[PDB]
Amino acid sequence: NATEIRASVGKMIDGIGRFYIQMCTELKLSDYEGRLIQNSLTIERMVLSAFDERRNKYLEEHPSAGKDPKKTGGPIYRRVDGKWRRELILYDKEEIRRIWRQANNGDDATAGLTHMMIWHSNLNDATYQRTRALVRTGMDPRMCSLMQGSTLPRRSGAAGAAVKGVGTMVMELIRMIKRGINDRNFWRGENGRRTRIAYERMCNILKGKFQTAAQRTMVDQVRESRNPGNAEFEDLIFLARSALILRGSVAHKSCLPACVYGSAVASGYDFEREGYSLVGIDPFRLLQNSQVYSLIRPNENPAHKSQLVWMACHSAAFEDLRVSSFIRGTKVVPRGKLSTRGVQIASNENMETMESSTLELRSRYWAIRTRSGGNTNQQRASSGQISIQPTFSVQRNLPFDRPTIMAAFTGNTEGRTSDMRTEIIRLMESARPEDVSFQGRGVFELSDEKATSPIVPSFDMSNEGSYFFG
Amino acid sequence: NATEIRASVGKMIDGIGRFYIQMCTELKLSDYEGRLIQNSLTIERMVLSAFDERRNKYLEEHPSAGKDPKKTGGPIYRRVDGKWRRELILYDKEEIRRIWRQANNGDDATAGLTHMMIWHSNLNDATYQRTRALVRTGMDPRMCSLMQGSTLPRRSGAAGAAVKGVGTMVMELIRMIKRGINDRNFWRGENGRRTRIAYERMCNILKGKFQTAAQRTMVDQVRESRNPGNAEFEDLIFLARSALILRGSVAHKSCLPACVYGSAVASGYDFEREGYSLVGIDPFRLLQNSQVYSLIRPNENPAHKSQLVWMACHSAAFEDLRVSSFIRGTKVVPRGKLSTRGVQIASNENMETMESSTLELRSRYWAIRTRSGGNTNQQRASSGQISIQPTFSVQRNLPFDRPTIMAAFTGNTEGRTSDMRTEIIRLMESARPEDVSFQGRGVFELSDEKATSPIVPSFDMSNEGSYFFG
Amino acid sequence: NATEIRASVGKMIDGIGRFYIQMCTELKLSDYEGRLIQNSLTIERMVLSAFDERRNKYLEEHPSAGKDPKKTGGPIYRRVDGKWRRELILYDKEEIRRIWRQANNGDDATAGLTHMMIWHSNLNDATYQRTRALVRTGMDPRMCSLMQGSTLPRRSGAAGAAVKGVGTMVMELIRMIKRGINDRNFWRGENGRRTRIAYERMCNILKGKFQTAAQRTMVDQVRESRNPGNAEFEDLIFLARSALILRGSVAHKSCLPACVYGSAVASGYDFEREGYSLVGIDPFRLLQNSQVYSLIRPNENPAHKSQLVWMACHSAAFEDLRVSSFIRGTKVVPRGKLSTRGVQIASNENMETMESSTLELRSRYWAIRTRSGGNTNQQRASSGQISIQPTFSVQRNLPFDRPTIMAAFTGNTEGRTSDMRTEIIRLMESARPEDVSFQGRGVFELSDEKATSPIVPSFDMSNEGSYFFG
RNA sequence: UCUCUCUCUCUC
RNA sequence: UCUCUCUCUC
Repeated sequence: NATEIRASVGKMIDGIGRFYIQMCTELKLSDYEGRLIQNSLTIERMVLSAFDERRNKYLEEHPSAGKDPKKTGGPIYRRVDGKWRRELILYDKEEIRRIWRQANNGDDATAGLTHMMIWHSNLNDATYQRTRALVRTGMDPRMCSLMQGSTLPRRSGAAGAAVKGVGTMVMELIRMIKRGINDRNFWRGENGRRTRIAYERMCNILKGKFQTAAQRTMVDQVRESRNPGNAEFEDLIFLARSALILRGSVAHKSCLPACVYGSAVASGYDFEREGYSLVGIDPFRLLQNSQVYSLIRPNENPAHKSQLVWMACHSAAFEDLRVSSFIRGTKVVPRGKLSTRGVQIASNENMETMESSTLELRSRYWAIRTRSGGNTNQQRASSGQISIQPTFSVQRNLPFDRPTIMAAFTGNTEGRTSDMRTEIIRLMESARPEDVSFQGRGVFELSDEKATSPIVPSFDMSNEGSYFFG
Repeated sequence: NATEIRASVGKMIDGIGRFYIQMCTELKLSDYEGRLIQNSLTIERMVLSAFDERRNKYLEEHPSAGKDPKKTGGPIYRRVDGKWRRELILYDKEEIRRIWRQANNGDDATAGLTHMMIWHSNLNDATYQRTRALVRTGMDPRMCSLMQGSTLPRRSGAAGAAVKGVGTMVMELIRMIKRGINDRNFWRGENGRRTRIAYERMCNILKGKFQTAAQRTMVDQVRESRNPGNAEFEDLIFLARSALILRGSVAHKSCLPACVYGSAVASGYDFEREGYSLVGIDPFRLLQNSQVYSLIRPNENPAHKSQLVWMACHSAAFEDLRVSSFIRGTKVVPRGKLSTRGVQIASNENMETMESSTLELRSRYWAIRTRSGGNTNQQRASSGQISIQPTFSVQRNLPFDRPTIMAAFTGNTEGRTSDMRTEIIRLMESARPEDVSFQGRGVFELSDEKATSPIVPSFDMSNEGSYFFG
Repeated sequence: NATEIRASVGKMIDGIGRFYIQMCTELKLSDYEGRLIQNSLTIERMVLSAFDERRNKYLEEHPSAGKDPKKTGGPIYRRVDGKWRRELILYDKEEIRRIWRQANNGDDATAGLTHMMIWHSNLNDATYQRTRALVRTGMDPRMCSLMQGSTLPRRSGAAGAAVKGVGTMVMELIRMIKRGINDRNFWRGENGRRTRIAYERMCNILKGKFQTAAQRTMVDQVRESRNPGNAEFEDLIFLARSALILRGSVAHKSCLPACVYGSAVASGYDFEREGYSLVGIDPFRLLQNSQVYSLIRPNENPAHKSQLVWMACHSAAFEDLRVSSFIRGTKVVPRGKLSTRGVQIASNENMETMESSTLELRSRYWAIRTRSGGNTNQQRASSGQISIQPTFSVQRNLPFDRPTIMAAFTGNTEGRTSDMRTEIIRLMESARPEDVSFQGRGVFELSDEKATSPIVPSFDMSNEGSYFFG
């Protein structure tokens, strides 16, 4: 059933919106100041710093960074008669802990935490990607496309684990491998056992993320190494560059600004009654009647800022620019010529130059965002019946495909990673930049609610550039 | 997290400083005597000898060099009413081993030991470059800029592996290749196993140090030779010659003399609380308020000696003279016209001519020392995405940059080294000596603590000479 | 490390000394008979006839030369109450081989074979220059200074190949290419395959011994010729004419008379304990208290013979007469006015004519025979830093000397040998006969052991002639 | 080398 | 070939 999930997510976002309402009440902010992204951003880093129970425990025993008992940051932006001023107001964690506890009807609301931290990961991926760490581990900077959910720490649950990219897991596992290579950390002690456990948890997350059997089997065999040394490093680099084309089925969770939920809840649009969804039309129509104000530099233009905000909201920074333009209806400028900077404001920037203005989030069309892969993999390896089920009692042979059943069970088990790298190479050669994917699905219009009739897009606009970076 | 590494480095430097305080207590030296470079050098080389297990174990089975059961060296210099005296005082290994034992709260302090070996590597690289071994191996002494950490023994760990450079690894590999050519050391004995293990580990370190893909793949094809003969000899020479321009980001650890650390520790500046960094402003901020004395010959210029010792402390002997002078604030004299000699003093030179004086270490500016390479390599090979991820479920093509996809995989595996020499010489031809590097970075002022605003240098002083040697 | 090398050196020279002692044992010779250079010469020639496995294997299948089953030569001289007698005593190979086996504790002592062959090469080069070979090859007899180690056979190892001079290598290359011109030996048979491996190895030695890179390139381009004809003949000729001034650092190994080692070992001076070297003070310190007797014709000058024996022992046949006179302390007579003959005695000369007399070997000073070249080549082509190592991350250009790095790679590969001949000619024009050498090295006094202080010689005796030949 | 291998972010 | 052309080095 899907009604229960819809009711749960509706209750969750209703609690989130009511917490936004109460923060607006408590902060004594104006109507316009309650529609600013910066305030929600700072408040949500406060949120994560209050539920980072692991870091709370680590910092209680580590009283450093000067005045840091329980309070961090808090750069609240306020308006005086047109001009803007930032105040470093410090809030302790504990009162906000109870205000959450009262905001979710006595519950902890950790799922909402996962969605906000994922949405921060989405905005981080949209704004800046780290080739710095990517080459710190030595991996080439060609794979910036697989840094989805990179900023997400381990503390998130399964829902958070679903949206993290393959490359994020590759980076996280290489960090552990390099740490275990630097020092003899895999001893029979509890630390070794726990890092072992986290390792297989991250690995079965990985093998769940993939779709084709060959990469799942080679991930299975990578596990067989009890002592991760140097060979596994290139083994999993080969895994990553294979996932470049044999991409993993990674979800795209549609989270929206802290305010958008608050404005919707304040108007009385209860999500429990009519139901809510995270993949369907819902986050699209809530943005159809949402007003958002933002802060812009004297050199920054708002036109690219609105598009970057739409990137951050819908996590489409790693998608084709042409498709995003089609749903937008306007051309989406790649990051090469974006005359803008990061959304977050540096702590040293002056305030006389800063100017606030609206953001455009209206889109002409809407589309479903499933956690599936391109149809090209199914074209390379088709599907269908593998055996037959006897129905009538008639003397006959029972057909069964031996060369497929034996290959599924791998009667002669693979010896190392290179033998499967051979099929990786032949699949890559079979792959083409022409194979059309997502057959049977299309882009839909706003006026339709039940997914009745789509329109098939068709682009012949040469080589405008389907690459957000470079 | 960076707090844990900061605490660890602060702890081990505090241990080193309080060991130096213990040495100053036990040696019964005056206040000026503990501000001498020479006595710190003597005690520090003594520590190197005491903690070097391999040479020791080679020595108790080899009772040679006359008086050598367990005591070596020890030329302690003492000021006698203005004059100086040198005494050859001999110390046991176990006593000072245990003095370290409580000098670090029961730990081995391997990281501190690596710090001392690295600081020795910097002093040797600043004073004398080993053209002699280069010509011995037939290797051109034009490339002394590849001799980072040549005096380092192989006992240094991963932290020590970070600092030892590409050309030094070429030299040590050439040594082992010459040894294996002289005699058949490649048999199936345990010696052959340890040789191949060391050889593959050192090749892994090499492939870690390089940046461009072509050199990495050529090195990966280097160790395919199970029986290294003569071809890999010129292969490695050409590796060094190509790494001349495509340099590897090895390391430039800013190690400081034990006297400076001891003076800071004695004053009560505990490093654990406020933190320590070896790469940022921190190793710099101790030096503008540091007093250092040293002995000088009646012909040596103290002004040159201060510049040379600041070079050795900051390991800037292979850095360009223009920027080194800009950061220092005064012109730096190249090795050609230095009216000074090595900071180490000969054991046979007379006692009368030595004169002590203060060493100038204060510098006008500061800069961060990143372990990276010039931007010119990224100019030759640009940056950007290679793959895309489907965010919306739309029936569309998945753009893949196929010709670079083969390039990463090398579908047609390289036949030999020569095909790689071809395009690497092509890249060398594409290189220009006017390529500005390190974009987006600059030199900051001492009043800056958080790296808020740098100033970009601009050198138009003709051809003063960006070559410390020659 | 050098301790193991000195220990091994002491080991095999101690074995050789004990072998000579036991020769004195079962030869039933007197004390004076054990101090005769020619007895050592004859015994050691019988030894080489015993240890020439290739020559033996060529010999048993060819039973010629009358009484030659296993016994060759053996002209032993004995004193009969003042007079002299010569007897042709024949010994087998196997018992001598077994005595060597028992003399080096069951080892083959191939290093001793190499050293004895090197001593023979120095003796023959000092005595007679085979200008007949030069005229047969057509190479002019003014190049006899490049005849170092001509008598050496191919069977010598890497140490034996080290002393072999450039001219001798050119000679066997001319011989082999002439043989390849006479008949079609370059066919696909195994003989041609061993031919090409030998030719390539000799070319590797050729590129090894020189110092300047342009000749490396020229000799490498000589080697690529799959069919060496008359052009490569001329190429090697020009290589010799270039190597006259661009001398290769071949070797100057100082091997000495077996009688001297036997006398030293018999006295109880163990070389393994105190260490021994073939380049340092050791060969100098043993000869100051060594007595050697030799046979002299009724016309031969004993004063000339002592000097010739000392020069042959120290391998100064191609050195400077003036420097030899300085190191010896007395004037060295050139070959033009030597009133002596070859050390070895002809088999037909009568026994009544020659008389025994002492040989003077003591020298006033001692020096070091380094395996390097004159400083003039480094004056023509200097040394220094060519590339810059970025230490501090600063927005700057990273200089690299393009006109030198490109010249190192030779981006436009050399067309033929003539283009390199052109730069050889211009370097010859830049060459001068007044280029001083030993800038920092000098001749030392005997009383010093640890290489403390030199005296720089100054020769102003006009034009006595620094030419041992002519 | 998590005190910055490039597109810049106080955010660990 | 560790006792060392090269700018010093126990």
